[PDB]
Amino acid sequence: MSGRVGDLSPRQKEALAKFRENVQDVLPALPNPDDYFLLRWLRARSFDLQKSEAMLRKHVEFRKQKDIDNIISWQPPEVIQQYLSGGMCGYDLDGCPVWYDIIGPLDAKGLLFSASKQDLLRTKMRECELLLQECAHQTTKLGRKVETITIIYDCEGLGLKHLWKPAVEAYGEFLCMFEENYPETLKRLFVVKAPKLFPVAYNLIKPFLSEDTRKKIMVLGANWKEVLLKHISPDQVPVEYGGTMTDPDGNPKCKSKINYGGDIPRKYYVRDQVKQQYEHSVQISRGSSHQVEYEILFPGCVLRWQFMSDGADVGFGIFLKERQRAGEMTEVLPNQRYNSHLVPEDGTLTCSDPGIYVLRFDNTYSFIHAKKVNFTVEVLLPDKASEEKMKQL
Ligand SMILES: CCCCCCCCCCCCCCCC(=O)O
Repeated sequence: MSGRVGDLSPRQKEALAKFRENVQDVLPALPNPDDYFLLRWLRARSFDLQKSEAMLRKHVEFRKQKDIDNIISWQPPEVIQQYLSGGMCGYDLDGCPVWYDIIGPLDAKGLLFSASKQDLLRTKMRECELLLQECAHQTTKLGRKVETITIIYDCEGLGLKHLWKPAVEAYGEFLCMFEENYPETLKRLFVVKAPKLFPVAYNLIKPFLSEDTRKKIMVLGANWKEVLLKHISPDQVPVEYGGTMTDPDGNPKCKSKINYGGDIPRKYYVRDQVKQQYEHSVQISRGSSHQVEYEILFPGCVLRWQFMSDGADVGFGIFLKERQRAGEMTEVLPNQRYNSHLVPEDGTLTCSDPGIYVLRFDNTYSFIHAKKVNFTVEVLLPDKASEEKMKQL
């Protein structure tokens, strides 16, 4: 059996009936606690009554604290409405709403510098409620239950700038929220136009995804447009993605439904940086330097770092190798001075050649003494399975 309405084993039916009795006290506060609704929670925890109940009660508490009942009427900040990419557009062959995620032109720094992380997360919650509401409308129009969504995840333009830690963490917060509050809602997710950086980028959010979500992700190759047309009718897919749908004015991208992001104009900023902490701190003497070592053995790794200096700029460069002078080592990222005391510095480097990498903070050119440098560095690894897919497609 599949644990779905109309296909329950006697044990699952008994569990469903018991589950309803056990959570009776919170059902009135729910929009429509039918059997489909309850079974999403049971399936998400393999019909373990205790875990399923804990999951649903936590969701109920979440709805209360986030005022989900009124979130659709809540209007997100102007900068978010204008620049947060993505959009609901069309229905798949089964009648399920399709959601488009446009990663490339998303300006995470711009959004985080112009709005609170709370409003960003709330906007995402709202999109989820808008999608569920669309499912409810499709259920009425099609005369049958529609409760899942199809996602087209456009990774064209995915680059190193998207690995910026604060953005990834915020996104991770959304994903955990989605996994805990909208179980059994994702039907299928098509990753299209995934670039070379995909395996590393995916490995960053993979920890936030449930096994059920991971199994629904399909990384598509060169024939992605044809694959989409096997699940979605051509008139329901924008011209931009291989279909025939366009905006009334003839735009192939259907911008009336899909937001394509873009960099946020400086006039919207309310800050030039987000609050930041570092895992390490060193005091560098005048005319001296400090070396930080990381062994990179696996190819395809990416070094990601963030650092700030106190009161004065500092030099920074990355080398490949015991304490050697910069000149004795191989220069991978040319040493340069950064005003990391004015604006926090962050960066990434793709590590092609394995070896011992040395990030070197340089103060050899200065008399300013005891410069305090705060930094955080990580070696980002590629998701093995994803690496293999990139070789196939
Ligand atoms: C419903 C959401 C499912 C999640 C699907 C994730 C598919 C892989 C996404 C990799 C994204 C790369 C990281 C981008 C981080 C950012 O937003 O800046």
